[PDB]
Amino acid sequence: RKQVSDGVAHIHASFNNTIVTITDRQGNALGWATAGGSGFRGSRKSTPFAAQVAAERCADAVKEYGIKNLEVMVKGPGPGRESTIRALNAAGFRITNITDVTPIPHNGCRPPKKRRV
Amino acid sequence: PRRRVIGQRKILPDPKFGSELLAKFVNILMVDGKKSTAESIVYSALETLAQRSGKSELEAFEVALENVRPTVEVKSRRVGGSTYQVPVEVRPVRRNALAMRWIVEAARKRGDKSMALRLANELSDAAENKGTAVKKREDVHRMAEAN
Amino acid sequence: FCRFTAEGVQEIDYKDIATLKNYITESGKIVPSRITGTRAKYQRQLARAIKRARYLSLLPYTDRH
RNA sequence: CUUGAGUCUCGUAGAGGGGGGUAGAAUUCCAGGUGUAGCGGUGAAAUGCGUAGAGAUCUGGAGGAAUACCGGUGGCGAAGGCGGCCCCCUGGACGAAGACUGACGCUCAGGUGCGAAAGCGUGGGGAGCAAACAGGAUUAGAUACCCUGGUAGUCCACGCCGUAAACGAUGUCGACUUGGAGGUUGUGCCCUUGAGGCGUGGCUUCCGGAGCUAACGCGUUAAGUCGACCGCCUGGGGAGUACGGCCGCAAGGUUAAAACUCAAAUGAAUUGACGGGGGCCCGCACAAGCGGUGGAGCAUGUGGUUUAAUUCGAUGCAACGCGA
Ligand SMILES: [Mg+2]
Ligand SMILES: [Mg+2]
Ligand SMILES: [Mg+2]
Ligand SMILES: [Mg+2]
Ligand SMILES: [Mg+2]
Ligand SMILES: [Mg+2]
Ligand SMILES: [Mg+2]
Ligand SMILES: [Mg+2]
Ligand SMILES: [Mg+2]
Ligand SMILES: [Mg+2]
Ligand SMILES: [Mg+2]
Ligand SMILES: [Mg+2]
Ligand SMILES: [Mg+2]
Ligand SMILES: [Mg+2]
Ligand SMILES: [Mg+2]
Ligand SMILES: [Mg+2]
Ligand SMILES: [Mg+2]
Ligand SMILES: [Mg+2]
Ligand SMILES: [Mg+2]
Ligand SMILES: [Mg+2]
Ligand SMILES: [Mg+2]
Ligand SMILES: [Mg+2]
Ligand SMILES: [Mg+2]
Ligand SMILES: [Mg+2]
Ligand SMILES: [Mg+2]
Ligand SMILES: [Mg+2]
Ligand SMILES: [Mg+2]
Ligand SMILES: [Mg+2]
Ligand SMILES: [Mg+2]
Ligand SMILES: [Mg+2]
Ligand SMILES: [Mg+2]
Ligand SMILES: [Mg+2]
Ligand SMILES: [Mg+2]
Ligand SMILES: [Mg+2]
Repeated sequence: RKQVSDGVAHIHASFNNTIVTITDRQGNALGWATAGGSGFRGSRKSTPFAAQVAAERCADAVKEYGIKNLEVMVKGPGPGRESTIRALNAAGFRITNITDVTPIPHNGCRPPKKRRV
Repeated sequence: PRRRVIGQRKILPDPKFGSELLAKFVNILMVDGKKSTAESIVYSALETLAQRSGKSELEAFEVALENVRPTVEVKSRRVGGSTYQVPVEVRPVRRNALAMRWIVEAARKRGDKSMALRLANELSDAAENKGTAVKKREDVHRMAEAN
Repeated sequence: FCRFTAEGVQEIDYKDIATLKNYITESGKIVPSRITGTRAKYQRQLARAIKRARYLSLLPYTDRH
């Protein structure tokens, strides 16, 4: 509907998936698309190329609002997340700044026991 | 040459013209140590080259060379865990050798009812950019960029 | 490096925010002594003062606010 | 009598203990807002979650548990242990200079107390985590293993339990005996003091001398040289088991044998193996080249089969135009 021209992006980046969604200074989301929302499955859905295609299919899915700049909320060390942020950089968005918003608890909760081999 | 790479016998120049590049060419064309047979065909081909394709036979030699002598090739080396087709540019002697090899192999791939005619026609087409040696310079320049 | 001993303050109070923000990363985290060379006693005093300031919202806990 | 041991005055440091507040991250849930078909998981999926609108994102709320950075084998404590901040109550240590008591000391069977975690009782609370259990991946069978769930428990109160590789595998106290480097905490004096330089304590880490030790190693914080007292050991297994006593709600703890059986068991260090580990450097090993073999005919050797017999030996490289 309307115009922003400088939005904010959020790449929730797990080791098993990578979801990217944008909003505009308000949290009211505009367009979302997942690496898994593009036919990929298994390890395929966890590749920086999947990040490329998810970046693309969000940019085009929101281009109706025609944004021109971006903040990016990179969160979680998903494999190769510079990939999607520069994919969006090339997608016609002057990225303003990047922000590691990886939530860090101050010893708040006991983590689950990790993999054993 | 694990310890030290050793150089090559600096071959002795052509008796008919004192040039050493034609000497290396006749060594390349030679088969089974039959040097006399080889130099006969080489002289026969350069003489008719000096006629059917203008003068300056010794100059027409490099007129064909510079037309076939490559610049880049591929040297598949596994510096990353697998044989990677990395391209490399050559020194002058490497491209000289590859040029002469490509000339002689194409000449042998012609028939032409004589090896004199074979080499003559092939070297002419190479000098004016026709044939197959020039094509295998084209392919060596093409696959040098494909990876 | 051995700053407060050269100055000789009897106690690094929490109110002097101006002299605190140089012992703090831009993220708000306390910087170790092995980087600033402060003596361990004054490092402890600094930690206590910084935590009190964070409580009074003179300094930030982090930038996420 | 005052040197041991204590008392007083002034201070210093500290996750020492008990109680009560409070803060900010994060997890989960709830509420809506934005906003749709995936999320989540994996070897790959499935179970699961999502059209009742998730997931992602924003705002608000609720609740529990734990306190990133500081943070350091740094500190405190008899040990177990102790980590946001603030207050209240409270223990110990250390230093300076004095004053005071005048052997008031050390050790300790029995005894009394403290004592990680799990566990037990009663009542709470319950976010996360997670024995057991459930389900999915699933074979003569499901257990493996991994996932998705998940109760007890983990938390609080008050009771028990009293055991750990509760370890420095080193009982407590005192005296003495060459050094070097640190950390931490005092304190005296002093250069012009800050910085900085001389001291002088307490604690603590790492080297190493003599000495000691089977050796490894220990080495002023002794495993050195001595003294006081206590605990404990007497081949391995049987066995920290049986019986009995005591203790406990219970689980069990504690005290603690013998028959029998073996000729060893064990400690430290030494030399090699342990290549489906590393690193280095060689060789026509590869690379760069040239000519071949593998296809065809024939020569010859071997295997095979046949034969009356197809003589016998050589069989990965290192047998096969080899003995011949
Ligand atoms: Mg305390
Ligand atoms: Mg919160
Ligand atoms: Mg919602
Ligand atoms: Mg101590
Ligand atoms: Mg007297
Ligand atoms: Mg006793
Ligand atoms: Mg008791
Ligand atoms: Mg417990
Ligand atoms: Mg209970
Ligand atoms: Mg209960
Ligand atoms: Mg779970
Ligand atoms: Mg589990
Ligand atoms: Mg099962
Ligand atoms: Mg298992
Ligand atoms: Mg209790
Ligand atoms: Mg015991
Ligand atoms: Mg312990
Ligand atoms: Mg013991
Ligand atoms: Mg002693
Ligand atoms: Mg000292
Ligand atoms: Mg030593
Ligand atoms: Mg010492
Ligand atoms: Mg001793
Ligand atoms: Mg000994
Ligand atoms: Mg015995
Ligand atoms: Mg027993
Ligand atoms: Mg009994
Ligand atoms: Mg009884
Ligand atoms: Mg060879
Ligand atoms: Mg080769
Ligand atoms: Mg053959
Ligand atoms: Mg034979
Ligand atoms: Mg032979
Ligand atoms: Mg023979």
